[PDB]
Amino acid sequence: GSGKRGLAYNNINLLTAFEGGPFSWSYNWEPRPGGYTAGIEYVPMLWGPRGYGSWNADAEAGIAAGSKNLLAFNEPDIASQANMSPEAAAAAYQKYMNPYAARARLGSPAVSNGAPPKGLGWMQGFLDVCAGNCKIDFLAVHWHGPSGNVDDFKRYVSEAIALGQKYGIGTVWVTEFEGQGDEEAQVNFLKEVLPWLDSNAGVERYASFFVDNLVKGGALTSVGKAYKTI
Ligand SMILES: OC[C@H]1O[C@@H](O[C@@H]2[C@@H](O)[C@H](O)O[C@H](CO)[C@H]2O)[C@H](O)[C@@H](O)[C@@H]1O
Repeated sequence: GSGKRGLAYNNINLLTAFEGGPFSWSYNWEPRPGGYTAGIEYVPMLWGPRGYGSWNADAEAGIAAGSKNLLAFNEPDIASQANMSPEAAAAAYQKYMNPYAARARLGSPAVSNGAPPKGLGWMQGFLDVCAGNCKIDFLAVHWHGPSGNVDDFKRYVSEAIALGQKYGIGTVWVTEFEGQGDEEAQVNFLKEVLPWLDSNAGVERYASFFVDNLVKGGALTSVGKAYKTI
């Protein structure tokens, strides 16, 4: 396909269901892959402050095993996720992500689609505290909501692209998106947004949320099959 489509996983043993599809890349919300999967670029994630102790080793290991991208904190805007102030994330990004910029493309912390001061509000606060000192190759963003809200998904992704552009960051990865409903509604959502993302110059990569919901009893669900085939 486009080369944009990724596999976001928990159970590594479910990636096999997707073997041969138009998938370039994977991530697992962890700094280490939990094994090896041939033919796919694994992208390590510095999920939050619990990861600081191992991160330099984890990043070097990922670079040596062929990773060319690194992701920063997972939903620092959400207190049940990485739970970090914009100021804290800007300092930690400069400490833990910037040193890898010569050898890996670096993704921003990934924000939710919450209203300000969460979501892209948080992201703008983070890009303000960075003050040009964070080496950011792309913004990472998340959108979850009903399958009928395509309009709101596109609105959110366009808003993220525009925000990146105000701070000299050309492109985004949509590292989680989920058009929610029954399997039929989920497939209709993918039929609408997958082509839209594939032709969007602003979006480098994306991952429908997520491999372990798209696989039941070893088999792609109708939603997993649409993710493989659209
Ligand atoms: O199990 C590995 C890591 O899983 C994390 O949960 C992920 C969320 O952060 C994310 O937004 O959703 C995915 C899929 O539901 C979750 O795997 C934990 O919060 C980490 O503690 C955990 O190490």
